Amino acid sequence: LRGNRLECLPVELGECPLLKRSGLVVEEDLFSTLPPEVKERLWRADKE
Amino acid sequence: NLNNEWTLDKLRQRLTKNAQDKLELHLFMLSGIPDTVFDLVELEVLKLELI
Repeated sequence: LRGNRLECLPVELGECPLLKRSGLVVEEDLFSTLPPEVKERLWRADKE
Repeated sequence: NLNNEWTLDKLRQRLTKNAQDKLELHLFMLSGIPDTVFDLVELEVLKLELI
């Protein structure tokens, strides 16, 4: 989703069984607007 | 001498993020473009000023 005119992200984005850091390509400014829990779960899935 | 002086590691460390949050390299008043610059496959924006 890089380059889009997105101002917010869905709070249900974290409900993806198979999605890693590489699977989402977005600019970092709008990558933090989502709740911290789903971001931290995504990072937890990035261990291996 | 520009290629030897501007090694790949120095440009890699000099890589920055632009407003659109992507890798950008700024070359200002350099005598030319080092050949090590074109080894930065991760570069997305190339800025050349007064070359």
